Amino acid sequence: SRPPLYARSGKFRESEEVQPYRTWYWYDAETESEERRKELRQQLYRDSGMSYYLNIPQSMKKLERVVRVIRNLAYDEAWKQACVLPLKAAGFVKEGLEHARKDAEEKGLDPKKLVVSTVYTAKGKYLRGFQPMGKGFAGRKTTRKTHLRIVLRENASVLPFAAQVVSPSRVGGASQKHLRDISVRYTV
Amino acid sequence: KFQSRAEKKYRIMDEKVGKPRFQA
Amino acid sequence: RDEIIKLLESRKDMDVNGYVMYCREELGKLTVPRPRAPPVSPKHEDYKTFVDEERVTYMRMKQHEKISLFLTEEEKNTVTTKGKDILDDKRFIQTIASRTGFYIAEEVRDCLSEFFNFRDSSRRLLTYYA
Amino acid sequence: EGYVLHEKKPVVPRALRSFAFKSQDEHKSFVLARLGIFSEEAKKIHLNELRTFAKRDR
Ligand SMILES: [Mg+2]
Repeated sequence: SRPPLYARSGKFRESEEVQPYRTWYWYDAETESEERRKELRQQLYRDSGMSYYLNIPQSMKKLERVVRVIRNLAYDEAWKQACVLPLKAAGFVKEGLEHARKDAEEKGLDPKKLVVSTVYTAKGKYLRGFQPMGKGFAGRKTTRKTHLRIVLRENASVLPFAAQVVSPSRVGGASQKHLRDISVRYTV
Repeated sequence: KFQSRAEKKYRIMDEKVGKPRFQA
Repeated sequence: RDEIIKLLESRKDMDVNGYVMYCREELGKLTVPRPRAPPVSPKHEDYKTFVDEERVTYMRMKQHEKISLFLTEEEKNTVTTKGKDILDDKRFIQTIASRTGFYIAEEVRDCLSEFFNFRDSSRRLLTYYA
Repeated sequence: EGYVLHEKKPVVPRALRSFAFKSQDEHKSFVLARLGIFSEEAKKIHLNELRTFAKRDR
């Protein structure tokens, strides 16, 4: 159920079949232009999980705080790191990782062998503004926006970092610290 | 806290448009 | 009131073949429209907001019939039975569109969707009149 | 052993690319401005662009 492939790939061996191009047109010029761009993008990132998150209300430098921690890590390790960081940007990176993995599964890749192979940001459209200063001077007041792109590939070169895991506090009927026998510590 | 009633519709449209979303 | 109730009781359980006959009856009662020009020149701000509603209603009912004629009997029974679960089956929808060799998956899904919308509308009305 | 065997395509430096493809960019603008997007020339350009994008996946 993949989108059609209209040309040969650049891989050493071909894994799919090229299909004939459509012979019908869209009603309006605007629609035709938009759909041609969509067709071009569908020729890319085959056999890999990709995600493109648009118009995140953050800046490039704020996003790079989180992204620099997950590059070249296994998907399982990268996902955990994004959860523990108490930053507003970490929420958007976590959504992108989940969206990309769902994309990989639809293409038929094994989620247990995925590695974060490429991550980068891109500038969006800015909201300009002005703020007054003292003695009649004025300054800038700009709200920034950024795009995020994540690519997941199988059996790519990965870093050896691994995090230790511990259980949380035990609360409820599963806690049995009250059964401790303290009579032993009085002996020699 | 004192937004105009004559531009309520346009504020709503801007709020919907300016939301993050995934491409295709 | 009572005649309306009886029609709605039958419509809510109608299958795809019944839907094709439905579409044919609606087209039989329809005068085929000529395309209409927008009321304004190409440079006008409302030029592109014009919708030829009469032409579209006709074209869409014709499309429903044509797609349902490529759909096989096994597929029609599966559609009648699954409802939303047929509409969300992309392999099913893609197969129909590929067999057709013209219409696309989106058109196929919308035709199947309207079949179900018809049945759901009949149920809501049935409660109202009953 | 022959030209065909040893022929290779040079890589354009990043700063010189706006000069190497100036004519092709002008032609595409020329076609779309005068003939429109529902044209035989426009279709040929789009087919060539599909080939370029497909080769990016390696
Ligand atoms: Mg002053």
